[PDB]
Amino acid sequence: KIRTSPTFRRPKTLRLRRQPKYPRKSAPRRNKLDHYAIIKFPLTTESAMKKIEDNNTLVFIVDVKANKHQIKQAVKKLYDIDVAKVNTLIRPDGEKKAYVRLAPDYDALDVANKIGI
Amino acid sequence: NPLFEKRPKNFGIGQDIQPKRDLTRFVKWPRYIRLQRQRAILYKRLKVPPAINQFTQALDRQTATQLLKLAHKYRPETKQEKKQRLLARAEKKAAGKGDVPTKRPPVLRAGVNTVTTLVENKKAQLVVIAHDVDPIELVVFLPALCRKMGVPYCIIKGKARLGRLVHRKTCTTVAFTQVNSEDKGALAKLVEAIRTNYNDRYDEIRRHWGGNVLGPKSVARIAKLEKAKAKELA
Amino acid sequence: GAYKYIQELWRKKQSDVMRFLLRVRCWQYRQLSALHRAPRPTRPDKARRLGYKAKQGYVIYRIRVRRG
Amino acid sequence: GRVIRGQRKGAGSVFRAHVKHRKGAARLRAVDFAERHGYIKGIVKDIIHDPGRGAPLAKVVFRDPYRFKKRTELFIAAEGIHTGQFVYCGKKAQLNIGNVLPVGTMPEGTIVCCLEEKPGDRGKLARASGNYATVISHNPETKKTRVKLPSGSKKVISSANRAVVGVVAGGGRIDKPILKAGRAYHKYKAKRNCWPRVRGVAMNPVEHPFGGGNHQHIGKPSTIRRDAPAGRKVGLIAARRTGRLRGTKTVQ
RNA sequence: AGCGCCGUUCCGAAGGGACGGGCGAUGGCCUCCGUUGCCCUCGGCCGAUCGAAAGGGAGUCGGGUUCAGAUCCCCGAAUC
RNA sequence: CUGUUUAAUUAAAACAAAGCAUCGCGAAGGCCCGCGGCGGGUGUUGACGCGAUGUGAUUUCUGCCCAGUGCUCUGAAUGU
RNA sequence: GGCGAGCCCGAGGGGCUCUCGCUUCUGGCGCCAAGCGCCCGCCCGGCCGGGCGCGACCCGCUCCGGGGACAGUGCCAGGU
Ligand SMILES: [Mg+2]
Ligand SMILES: [Mg+2]
Ligand SMILES: [Mg+2]
Ligand SMILES: [Mg+2]
Ligand SMILES: [Mg+2]
Ligand SMILES: [Mg+2]
Ligand SMILES: [Mg+2]
Ligand SMILES: [Mg+2]
Ligand SMILES: [Mg+2]
Ligand SMILES: [Mg+2]
Ligand SMILES: [Mg+2]
Ligand SMILES: [Mg+2]
Ligand SMILES: [Mg+2]
Ligand SMILES: [Mg+2]
Ligand SMILES: [Mg+2]
Ligand SMILES: [Mg+2]
Ligand SMILES: [Mg+2]
Ligand SMILES: [Mg+2]
Repeated sequence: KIRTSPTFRRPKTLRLRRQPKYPRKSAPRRNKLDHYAIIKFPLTTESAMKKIEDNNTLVFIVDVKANKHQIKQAVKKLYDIDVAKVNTLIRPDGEKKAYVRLAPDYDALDVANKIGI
Repeated sequence: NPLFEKRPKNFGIGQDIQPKRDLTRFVKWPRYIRLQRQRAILYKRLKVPPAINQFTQALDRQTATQLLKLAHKYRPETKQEKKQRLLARAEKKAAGKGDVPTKRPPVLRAGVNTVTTLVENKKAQLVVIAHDVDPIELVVFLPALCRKMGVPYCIIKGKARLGRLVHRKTCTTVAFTQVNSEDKGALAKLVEAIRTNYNDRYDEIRRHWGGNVLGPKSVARIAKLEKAKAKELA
Repeated sequence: GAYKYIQELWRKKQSDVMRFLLRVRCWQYRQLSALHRAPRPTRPDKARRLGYKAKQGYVIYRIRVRRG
Repeated sequence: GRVIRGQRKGAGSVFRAHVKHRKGAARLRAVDFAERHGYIKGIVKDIIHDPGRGAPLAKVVFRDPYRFKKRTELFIAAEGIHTGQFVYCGKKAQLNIGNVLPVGTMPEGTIVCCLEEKPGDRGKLARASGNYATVISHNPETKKTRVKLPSGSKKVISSANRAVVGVVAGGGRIDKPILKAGRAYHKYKAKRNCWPRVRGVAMNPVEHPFGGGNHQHIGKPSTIRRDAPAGRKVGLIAARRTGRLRGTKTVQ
């Protein structure tokens, strides 16, 4: 060893990967936010209803924890229809209002008739 | 052979850059490094008292190796061989139904309390004292005490080197009280040279003040001024 | 057997053998930090008569305070 | 009473130096192998106006003999250098304007500026605009040297410390009257909050030890000793004389 | 004494990164790629982090649309 | 002179102000803050500077007093 | 170390005593070693691929300087 630099620093030493002897919360904390708990309501106001005919677009009320990718997955995994894109806003009462544009193949009127509204 | 020129560099001041030199003496060491180095230099600068300058005056390497060849075979039993002697002695006494098959084990005592008791009651033949005891108050009574009680003592370098014969890290002291048949002449041969070194020269050693050694730069400066004094006189 | 000699050598602490060790240790402890962990006591008997039995779990701190 | 105007400077709430727009502290090279055993070349890149400083500030670039890299330092611009003049610094460096070199090389009568008190603190003495120290009376053994400071103090210093040769550029700066309040306002707005100095006579008795009373008069002797505590040292501070001057100063 | 205070480089072993090379291991189409461990070489940090809905900061504009939106919805054309 | 002030009674002859002087200090320093550490501020500064006062453009002038009261220098000079 | 000058004896030589040295017209460029010399797997006396020392002197107890048993800090005492 011929120590060139005037500064003396630490040697890069060995740091162990953590390998515990027991799990520390007994279980995976289960996902409370699954697909039936993401999407609360469909919405039957007249302004939201007008978008169904005129824009091929559905309106839902979502809990505020869920983001746009999870809404885009949940609408597919419940209603078996594609998602063009998703706009969201926070409705000033407190919930999240999510507009979901469907694919051009599908029909918002048929999906409204088959979810009941 | 065709092109293959020499391209020398010139490492003068004000031109082509310096290469990487050794830089051992100039690296900014951390705190504990500088502490132990200034600790050694502070021992060398100050006037150490004669009770503790006795250490750094110790037994040489050849006689230390001969003493260790003596003490290597008086090894106290560590856990495996103590377990072996206990279980095997219990098995043989349970088989042969004997009372006292164990004749005499001669073994060396260690530890400062176990040494000092034997030196007070005059059982010790030879006291081995380690050099490197960092609280020196743990030792500094022992040379004058062994001097009064007549037991010869030898200062040997390396307190870890006493640990490898006692199956432990630090040992600080080794007592010799009891010898075998063959080892008596070797032990007396050791005790003669040890009494020549330590005990009979105790009144000599007790008045030496060790250390008081100035820094070599300052010693070189005073010696250069002494040559200047020689230039003034002659 | 020997802790009596330890205690008596530490007892008359103004003599010339001990005050050198005391001065070296004062410089040594001043150059370090304010609170740290010594691996082993520097007064073994005096720490032992306060309850230090050298086994697994008895820690020795060295600590520094300002006078006045 | 209330705290006087003098004691608020120690707080540093609104009396710090307005230190944003400044470029850097004007230091010499930290002394190393080359400046003690030879000389090393340097280019001045430019000079700039260091704000709050009357001296112009030169930006001299150096070559670093250890790492393949150019280093940039900030010297006080000696009078008469210009962008493209080489600056030579080191022990045996030749003596011209701008060449910072130790005082042991220069003969007595040399007129320098921007020197070190103790060898290796990168310039303390004689740094203001238009000033110079003067080097006299070398002792060969026990390397010390007398210098005249711009006040008149004759100081003995070590001979291993370094100084740039010439005068600090920007002399004659006090030759123009500021002549209106606004330019003084811009000057002290560049430096620090110390303008509108109220006459400790004019201010009120809980605010200064002088003022108050029906007339604007002090009423106390205006020379106050140095053993006097804080808040008291107003007016003349331990004046060994007063009145209008006479002689030169003649203080030994 | 103390909740703590001072302090922002000062009295600190304050980088867990990469280039190639070598030894070794694992896995995929074990062709050959992809990981991981060790070692060598290199690497000023003028210091964590915070601080601007007017400073710095890549990239969207036009037409139409509602009882309430608009450079966001639609139509069409672009760009990072 | 321009400027500023007692917001909720004063706008001035007051205040500052450039100019004129005066004093401390060569960094182990001055003048300050701080309960504390050689902790801060002036200072990323160094006598054409920092700090503390007086007077108040220019023009012409700055007389006389060290008794009092301060301030300062000096010497174990010699009383306390 | 003489490309050196010295101050001597001196036929060369001695080191008596040393001085330090490889950049001063110019807004350039400079790193990650050329060369040397040993050792390996590699081709019948050869070819390819690696390593180590000299280049860059050795030893030594503080990083280098400047102060220093003072200044400073703790307590006590007297002036202010
Ligand atoms: Mg332990
Ligand atoms: Mg004024
Ligand atoms: Mg005024
Ligand atoms: Mg008033
Ligand atoms: Mg008052
Ligand atoms: Mg009157
Ligand atoms: Mg931010
Ligand atoms: Mg903005
Ligand atoms: Mg439009
Ligand atoms: Mg609107
Ligand atoms: Mg105001
Ligand atoms: Mg009014
Ligand atoms: Mg200061
Ligand atoms: Mg006038
Ligand atoms: Mg008068
Ligand atoms: Mg008098
Ligand atoms: Mg020193
Ligand atoms: Mg001295």
